[PDB]
Amino acid sequence: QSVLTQPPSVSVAPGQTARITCGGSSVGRKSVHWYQQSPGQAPVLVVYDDSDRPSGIPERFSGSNSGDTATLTISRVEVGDEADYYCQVWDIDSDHVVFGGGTKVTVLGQPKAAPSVTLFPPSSEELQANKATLVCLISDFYPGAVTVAWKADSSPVKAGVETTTPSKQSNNKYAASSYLSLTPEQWKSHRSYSCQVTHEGSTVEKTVAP
Amino acid sequence: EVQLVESGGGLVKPGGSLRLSCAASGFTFSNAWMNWVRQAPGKGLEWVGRIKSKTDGGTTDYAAPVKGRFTISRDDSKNTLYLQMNSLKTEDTAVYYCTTSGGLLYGSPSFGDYYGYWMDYWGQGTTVTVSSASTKGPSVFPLAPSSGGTAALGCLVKDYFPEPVTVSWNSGALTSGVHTFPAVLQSSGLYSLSSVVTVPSSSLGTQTYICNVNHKPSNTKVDKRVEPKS
Amino acid sequence: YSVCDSESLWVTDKSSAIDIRGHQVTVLGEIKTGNSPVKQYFYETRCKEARPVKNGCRGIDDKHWNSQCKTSQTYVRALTSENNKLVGWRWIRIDTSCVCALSRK
Ligand code: NA
Repeated sequence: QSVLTQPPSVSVAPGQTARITCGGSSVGRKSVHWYQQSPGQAPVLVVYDDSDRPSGIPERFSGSNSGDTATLTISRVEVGDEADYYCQVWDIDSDHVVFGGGTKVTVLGQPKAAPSVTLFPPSSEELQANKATLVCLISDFYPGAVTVAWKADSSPVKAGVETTTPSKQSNNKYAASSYLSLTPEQWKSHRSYSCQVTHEGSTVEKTVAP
Repeated sequence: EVQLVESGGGLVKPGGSLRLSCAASGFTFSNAWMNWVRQAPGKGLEWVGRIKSKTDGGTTDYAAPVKGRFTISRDDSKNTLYLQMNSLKTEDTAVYYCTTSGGLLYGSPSFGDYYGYWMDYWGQGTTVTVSSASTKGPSVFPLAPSSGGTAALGCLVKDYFPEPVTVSWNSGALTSGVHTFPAVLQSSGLYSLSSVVTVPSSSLGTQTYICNVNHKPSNTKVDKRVEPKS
Repeated sequence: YSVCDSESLWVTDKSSAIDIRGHQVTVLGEIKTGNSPVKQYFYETRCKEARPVKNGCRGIDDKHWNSQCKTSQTYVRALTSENNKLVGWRWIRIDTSCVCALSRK
């Protein structure tokens, strides 16, 4: 029940060093273990007892403990090290094994690619059913993270928005989609709606009108 | 080599029950402490409970949100770990992993022990979904085509449950340019996805584009012709 | 009176200690939380001697028990390092009391 805290994300280029820290809870009183979780796979033990390496784990993975905080260091990073890393401790104060929240390590092994954005208005068929759905399809971006913002005319709109998690395409770039639900009266009262997709600090915007 | 194979996951409504198994091999199962660890979709790892080896007393401990509803047991003569999940909650939706504990030199760790007690083997997990939504076929809407001389058209597959849905185009004869996007899980508990195909603008008046939606969980099939606004 | 006699002192030159892991670590000379640094001192208590009386601790039933006064240790948090790296707060063992150890015969 005690909080083991990790930074949510780390980006690193091939060959560089990634560092993931972990604090709180029983760090300093019980040893820290580290697990690697590759996408779609079960976790794998990569460090135990603060700094020991299981058989088969590359020497590039090393852990350390500074008393109040623990650090997993991944030297000479490879694209195969892209994963979520979890620290773990026995929590004395609550009698629980506890895990950190996880750190997403992104390895930048490809050039940056801006997303392609296709935005669809509500179909007439849906409108005649007293519903309205705006569909924003986002594809071919790298690295795999975007933020989507919808605008009514030019005003922000947070309600009615459902955005997927990004998923890897067979070309190793990423796709996602976002849906804005409105009433037919909302859709027709405004001059336009916009889907603004931000990727690495650059925005690609698409707009539709009744 | 060590193998841990979980089974028994599935979809249930709140208040239902499920029984997970984990078949172990490649090590002396009777000497190992066993755990269940779960991971809600898109979140972190959460310990569920443990059962000691019979040598160390064969007792169980459970995480707070699960105490009184889940029961761990083991059958050493079949090398199997069990998780009995009763009175399930939507918060119990997760992949459930079976796990061995390592680094126990002295039986049950003492108060003053600093080292030990890691999870050295994990199975690949079984998926448990708890949802109050009922099986429901999708509403299909055309996404009309409305430059490289190309147009994007497609169809919106709305409010279906549970996964999956299979979208095709022209019964299968159209595959070039098709991008069927992963579904979104809405706050209502229902899925929606879109499939869009890129096509040449020159054919919009002479080629008939139909999207074939099949939802096997509900046995719903929809053929929906997509045509330009005009 | 006590079975064992203890004495206290402010320890100002601690440079090394055993931590909760059982490892030897370096104890740093000073700390800084606020505007200026605070030198790292410890309050310690230890036995005056092992046998305050002839046969060990005072008040012990000589005929049935052997006894001896021993310095016991506790954990306190201290700013520490490992060969001047991995600086951080660690639980270290320091002298905290004097306790009478017993054994039959
Ligand atoms: Na980046």
